[PDB]
Amino acid sequence: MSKGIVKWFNSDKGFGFITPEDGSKDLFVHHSEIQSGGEYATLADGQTVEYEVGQGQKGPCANKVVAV
Repeated sequence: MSKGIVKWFNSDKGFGFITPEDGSKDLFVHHSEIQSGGEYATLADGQTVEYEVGQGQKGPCANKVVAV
């Protein structure tokens, strides 16, 4: 449901940081955590994606990354 804009995505590192649309603090996003039928999905700096915020011990994370 929720969706924001990726501050920067680096597949080489295997992770990136996203900037919440609502203005919330950046959330950790991993390449392997993406959820899409296609295997050619790519991400970069400013890439718009859809994600769910789920609290964690270190803090909330973003899962089910869908390219849009």
